[PDB]
Amino acid sequence: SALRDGYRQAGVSGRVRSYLDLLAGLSDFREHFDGFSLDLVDMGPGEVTVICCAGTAAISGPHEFTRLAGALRGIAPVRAVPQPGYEEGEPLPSSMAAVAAVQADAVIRTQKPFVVAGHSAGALMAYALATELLDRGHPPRGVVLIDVYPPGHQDAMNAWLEELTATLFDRETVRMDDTRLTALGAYDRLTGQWRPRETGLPTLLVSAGEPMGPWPDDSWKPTWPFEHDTVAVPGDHFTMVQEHADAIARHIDAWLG
Amino acid sequence: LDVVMTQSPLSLPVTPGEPASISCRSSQSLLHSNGYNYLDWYLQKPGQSPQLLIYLGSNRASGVPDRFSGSGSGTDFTLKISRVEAEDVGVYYCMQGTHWPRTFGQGTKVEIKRTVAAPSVFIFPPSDEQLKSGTASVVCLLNNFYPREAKVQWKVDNALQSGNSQESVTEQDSKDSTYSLSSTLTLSKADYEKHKVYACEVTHQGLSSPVTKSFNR
Amino acid sequence: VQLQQWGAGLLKPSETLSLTCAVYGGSFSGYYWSWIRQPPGKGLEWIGEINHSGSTNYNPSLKSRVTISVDTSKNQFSLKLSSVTAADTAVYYCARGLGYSGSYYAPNWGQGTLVTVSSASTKGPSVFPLAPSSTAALGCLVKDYFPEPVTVSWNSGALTSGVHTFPAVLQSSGLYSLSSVVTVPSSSLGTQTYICNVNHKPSNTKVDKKVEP
Ligand SMILES: [Cl-]
Repeated sequence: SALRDGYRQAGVSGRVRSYLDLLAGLSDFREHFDGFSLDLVDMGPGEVTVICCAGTAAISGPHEFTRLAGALRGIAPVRAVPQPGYEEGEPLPSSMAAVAAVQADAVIRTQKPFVVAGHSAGALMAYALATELLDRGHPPRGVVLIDVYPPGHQDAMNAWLEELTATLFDRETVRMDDTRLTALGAYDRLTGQWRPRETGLPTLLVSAGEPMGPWPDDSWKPTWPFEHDTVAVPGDHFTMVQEHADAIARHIDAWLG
Repeated sequence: LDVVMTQSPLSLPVTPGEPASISCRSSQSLLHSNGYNYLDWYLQKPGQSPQLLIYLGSNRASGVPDRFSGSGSGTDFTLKISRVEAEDVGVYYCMQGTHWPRTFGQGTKVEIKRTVAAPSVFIFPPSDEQLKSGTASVVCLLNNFYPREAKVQWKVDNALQSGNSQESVTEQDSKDSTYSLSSTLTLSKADYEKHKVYACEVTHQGLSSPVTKSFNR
Repeated sequence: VQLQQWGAGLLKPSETLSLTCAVYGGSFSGYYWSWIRQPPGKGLEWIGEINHSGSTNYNPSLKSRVTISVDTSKNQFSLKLSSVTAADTAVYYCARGLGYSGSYYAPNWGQGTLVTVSSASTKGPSVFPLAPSSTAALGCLVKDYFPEPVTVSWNSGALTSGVHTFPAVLQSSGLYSLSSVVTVPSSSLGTQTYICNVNHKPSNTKVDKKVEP
């Protein structure tokens, strides 16, 4: 489709930032929510559930954790929180607060301890969800942030937008339709505006071992402003959670006991 | 340790409408884990700033005509122009982006091998205003010629001069591929007024015999 | 979309070079912004680069003396180079994102400011006519200025066809000289004014000279 083709062309012409702004602008012509509701999707033995927040990339969703759920079999059951609006018909959230509310609702209405997990921008959604859960009285035992680049610490990702955008078209596992592409615009604006709050929750940073592009020093790595443990897995920003899902599972096991 | 980029050839004359290729070889690999090569090509046309032609080894910047294309990976790379045109005269640099500092090749100059054109010659006496200064500049102009090789000789009262002239040569024009040249004979006023006939003699490939322009006083 | 560059072109040794680049047309926040230099007759040396947050990458050969600053408020970034010597004489360019991906729509480099290091003070040029004799050539002789560069146009830019402005020559005196010539129809030498306009920013001087028979 036209949006998908424009996204591709945005990547090769160095104009992703302004195309993301166009997608955000379009997304303001879909309907939004701020009594809407959603449901987790079950993906096994274990005492503490690993709950996964879908990413916010155009190809994102529950399916992107299939390989880590499999690698976590025998360690923890795995449930997945979808990001509302990536499926046709779903409204978009008016804010980070609006999506954490309905997501927090669905976790509390179906749990029994748990940790919350997310990849890339998914990590930021996961930490917002855990923030909202700790505020409501049902706090997870911790958060696992997989290649998180919080706002203000994304110089590497911005300098690699062409590499990442072409890599997303290689690994297009669900096809980026219009509903997905505008949702990408709308969530990208929300997470850009959002700022994590200190919570005191135990935090595990799972960083990639390999950069997605050239860089002069180590400062390309994920970062987190509050106290946390850090572990590295083989792979780049994309492969760390797919072809190397087992390396992450083992670190999650160790961190859980 | 910094990447060293070696360009070859350092000087490349091509008849127009022929193709041409420039090679560059880095001392470390410009290939990155992710598969891309971070090698740029820039063209500095006469009198202008470098401008990007080829980025990421093989991609053409906006506005770059399709006769330009690059190729290579890892340690060697080449730039190729298929149908070289007059507008393409200038100096081509490659630059590597995989490492810091960024480093450039020495640059290779591309000259358009056009047909032979003899120079038009003009001689200019110093102005009376300049003579009030104690100095005379006598100027000999060779206009729109090819090839660049040209000998300009000053002769004052038929004494050949030496060591008191300096030349300046334009760069190859971007429309008609010629050069132009000025030679300046600098004398004190006293020495200027001590002689009568001032001549410059021009020997060029396009002149069957040397050409002399001259004036008196 | 466009870069403008300004700063002082002559400075005494041991002093501090200072240059500024202004970016017009947005897109300031997505790229690192570079400074490059090119000594006379030689190639290109990458100096360093800065992004909007002020993060900085430097060339190790210059890191001790180089400072690059950014003012996001004006979309301007600046270069300072301290304890300067004759090996710092060069043309200095500003540019976007050298060597990164994303450069299909890269802006042209700044037009480059020539910086000369010397203890000799500035001198504006003397301009003498190269009178047409008896298709005709005429010109202007721009004599004894320091430092480079002078620019020349004819009839305020309205005359470009046939114009040849030669590279300046450095003379034994330490001063520069160049000539600008143009060929015109020999029939026009009565019916057309020819004025050469010489600009020498380093001495804050502009000269217009009418050339006639
Ligand atoms: Cl275009």
